Amino acid sequence: DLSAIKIEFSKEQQDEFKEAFLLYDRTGDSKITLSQVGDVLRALGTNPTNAEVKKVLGNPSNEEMNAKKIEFEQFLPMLQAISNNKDQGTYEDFVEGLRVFDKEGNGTVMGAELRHVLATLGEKMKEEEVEALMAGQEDSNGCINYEAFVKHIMS
Amino acid sequence: KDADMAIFGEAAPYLRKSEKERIEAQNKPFDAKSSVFVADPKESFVKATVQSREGGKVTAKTEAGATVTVKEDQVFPMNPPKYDKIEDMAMMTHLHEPAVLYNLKERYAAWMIYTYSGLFCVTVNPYKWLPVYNAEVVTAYRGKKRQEAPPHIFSISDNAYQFMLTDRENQSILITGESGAGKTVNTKRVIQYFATIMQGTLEDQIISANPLLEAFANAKTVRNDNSSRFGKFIRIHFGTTGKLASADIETYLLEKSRVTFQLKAERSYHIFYQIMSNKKPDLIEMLLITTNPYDYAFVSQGEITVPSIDDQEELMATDSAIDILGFTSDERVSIYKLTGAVMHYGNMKFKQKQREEQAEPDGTEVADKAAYLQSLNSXDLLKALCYPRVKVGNEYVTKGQTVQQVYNSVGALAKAVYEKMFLWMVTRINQQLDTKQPRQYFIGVLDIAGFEIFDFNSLEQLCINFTNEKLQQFFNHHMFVLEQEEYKKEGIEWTFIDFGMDLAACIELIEKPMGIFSILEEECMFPKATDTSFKNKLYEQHLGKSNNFQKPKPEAHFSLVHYAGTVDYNITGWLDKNKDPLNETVVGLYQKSAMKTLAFLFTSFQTVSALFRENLNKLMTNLRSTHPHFVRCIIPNETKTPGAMEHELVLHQLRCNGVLEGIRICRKGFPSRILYADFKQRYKVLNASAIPEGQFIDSKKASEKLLGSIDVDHTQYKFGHTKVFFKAGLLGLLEEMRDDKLAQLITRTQAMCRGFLARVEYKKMVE
Ligand SMILES: Cc1cc2c(s1)N=C1N(c3ccc(N4CCOCC4)cc3)CC[C@@]1(O)C2=O
Ligand SMILES: Nc1ncnc2c1ncn2[C@@H]1O[C@H](COP(=O)(O)OP(=O)(O)O)[C@@H](O)[C@H]1O
Ligand code: VO4
Ligand SMILES: [Mg+2]
Repeated sequence: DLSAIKIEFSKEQQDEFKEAFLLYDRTGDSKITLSQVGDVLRALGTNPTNAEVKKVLGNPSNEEMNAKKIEFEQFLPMLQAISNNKDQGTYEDFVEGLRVFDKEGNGTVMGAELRHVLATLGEKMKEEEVEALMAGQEDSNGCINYEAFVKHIMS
Repeated sequence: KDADMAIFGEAAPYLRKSEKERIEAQNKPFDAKSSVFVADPKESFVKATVQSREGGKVTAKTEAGATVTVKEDQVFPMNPPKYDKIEDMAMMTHLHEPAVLYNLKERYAAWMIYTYSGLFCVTVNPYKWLPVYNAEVVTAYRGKKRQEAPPHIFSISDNAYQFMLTDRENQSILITGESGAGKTVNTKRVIQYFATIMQGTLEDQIISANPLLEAFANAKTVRNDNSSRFGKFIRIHFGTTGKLASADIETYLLEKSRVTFQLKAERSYHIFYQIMSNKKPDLIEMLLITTNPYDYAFVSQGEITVPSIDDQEELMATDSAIDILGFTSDERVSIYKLTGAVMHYGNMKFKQKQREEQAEPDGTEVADKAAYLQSLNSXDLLKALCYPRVKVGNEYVTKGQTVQQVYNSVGALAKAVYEKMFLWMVTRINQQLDTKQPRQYFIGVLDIAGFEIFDFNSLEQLCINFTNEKLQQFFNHHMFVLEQEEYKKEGIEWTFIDFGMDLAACIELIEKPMGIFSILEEECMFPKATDTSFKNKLYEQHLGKSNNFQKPKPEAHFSLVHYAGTVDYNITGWLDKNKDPLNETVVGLYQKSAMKTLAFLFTSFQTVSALFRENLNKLMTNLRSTHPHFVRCIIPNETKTPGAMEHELVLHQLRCNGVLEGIRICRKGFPSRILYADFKQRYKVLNASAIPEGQFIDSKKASEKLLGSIDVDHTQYKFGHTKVFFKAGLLGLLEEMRDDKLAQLITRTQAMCRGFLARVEYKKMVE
């Protein structure tokens, strides 16, 4: 499974990923806890779901995420597998998904409607995480241009 | 998806089977060549396992362990377990009588009373209240497409509403069935659905209009304890956006005869028994009556009590409906008082004067009560009955009246007061429902009196059964004629098929000139005409000349072969029933009454049946200009027993309704059609890259490109001029893919958000 992953990243890329991975080391053992794996995969440019992250780690329990650690050499093929699993979602696919909540005609969904979707549907996001995404997004009256919101998260 | 059904609450197990049962059905083994239905003398059809096939016969062992042998033509293929309790019978691999019978039977056994049949819905009466009509269920059905939710009357209502906005067209919901099938209950549920979504608001008033009219127009019959004795068409008006603006009720002929006559096993209108139930003792006092119905001749000729009805609780419901509807205190009193006067009229006695045939009162005590209730002088009332005026401007020239003529006139007056009061209540309800809001479209719900066969069938039963025939023919024309023309109109390749669903033979016999009503109406204009001369004319030009007009073999005068069975009719008093004469001298007293409501009731065709035919013709014409939605009600047994199903009775109903024929046209045709603009708008989500924003492709071309880019059977759809037509089930598949794609895009948008936040945090770590 991880042994079967062939590494495609260039030598230069691998060294940069190691430097980035080590910024997450909080104890000086050159390792990160499994709970930080998602943040490092994302920092490096991938957009895996929490389900995809759990799947590469070999579906560990919620306790094993906080207690078990990982070395760069073991994380590297995981990053390759996530990168190969090409997170298919195109810009137009995301605006069509959000267009469903229009209610009105214009290209704008309401403030609390988008918050409810991100925090209660799919892979439920934390309240504080949703607030961070709304970084000056709601216009006056309390509405968000969903087309502009998709560009913002994809930036 | 037991999580998806949690929105229905306690109703979930009654609308759709558990996810565990669905998974068990998917994994249940099945040998297609040995699992069969076999024709049975006792049960009509039974499930069985083939033991031997030889010499053109099949020996099979039934579920009950019995061994049965039939010819190969009486063996029907069984559908596999995944099709058990299927929500749309047009989706079964095999469509035949046992398959439809057993699907309805098995769904009914789990208390799932609604089932789709292609373009229409079938419902089998549970005779018990199920928790499928809660406010929580109304909420759960709002906005859902027919494929998105279990079959239900609420889904038919919502779907009709959706069609109204998308096609900018008036809709109608036509609920079919014989007496006691469930038309009134389903009509009230349609009203409940649209209303939910001191004097009350328009919503409370639409709901309350029914219990009031049911007190005065519904009665216990051998086939139904709450039989509708009048038909109604309720229009629910909506504005351009789709806001509930107004409503109106139209009622057709009320069965006036029931006010003064009842067969042995039936009652008169509920109201009489509700009043005498003594729940409101003040009403007894006000009306000058007793609590014993036997004391009133007009309303005690049959039954008096009904085990299923609490006449006390129903009086509270009637009185409460009058309050919500906003009738004045005086109007409310007048309603009860006039009802009381009707009861008293029946008890008035008359006798011949000595050496004469002329009538004269046989005591005046009863007449005194009735005149008090009507605010009339009792001596004037009795003189007008016995000595009516010949001319208008002359009170001295009067005609005599025999005792029988007076009794007949008294009956006619009591019926006229009752009927006119019933029509005035409808007028009043309509004034309350007319909010004066702007209205663009409407959804009409039709609730007629259903097909009935009694031991004695009179002119009332002929008109009721004819109305049912006309409505069955409306379903036939819509399903098997207009539907095929719709394919040709849209340019779809279609070769016409003759389904042989046409009731013109019986309809012509009844309504064509020189038909039954034409002969009856013709005989009404001859004062020398008798019941026998009418019977003779009917025989002379219809017996042996029309296959639907027969003589009864084993009393009745003629038999008609209706769509739902052969009915024996009796023509006694049809000439008298078809004319509406009143004592004009008594009418003059009502017009001068101090009781403002009675004076108002008495301040265009030559016969009653001509008016009936015109009301019927106007209704059918109106329905033609709407998009109809059919609900076919079915009684499972003839004993009001919850859960019990007599196989031959159900099969009989399925056959005469044309249920299997209707499913066949939905299987051969394209029962689902979407406008290109609406298709592109709804299903772009499935493959947004197929229709990129940069191209300025029109709605029709975008739909072609989109359907051609997804994993769908490309033979299950055809392109019309303005709409894409789908074979049954394709919309369900597109809807299922849409639900999946929208779920994935939310998690993928969340994954992007998670990525974004992790990369902004990573950017801070770098600095
Ligand atoms: C579109 C229509 C619906 C519809 C019509 S019409 N007609 C009706 N009913 C009726 C018809 C005729 C007579 N009459 C005709 C004259 O000789 C006596 C019986 C009495 C009642 C009783 C039930 C009913 O309202 C109904 O359901
Ligand atoms: N959906 C239903 N749920 C429960 N009972 C029903 C339902 N539909 C009909 N019934 C039973 O059948 C009776 C007669 O139904 P109703 O609609 O009045 O028949 P009709 O079509 O003659 O009006 C009801 O009073 C009730 O006892
Ligand atoms: O009892 V019915 O509403 O079918 O006339
Ligand atoms: Mg009814």
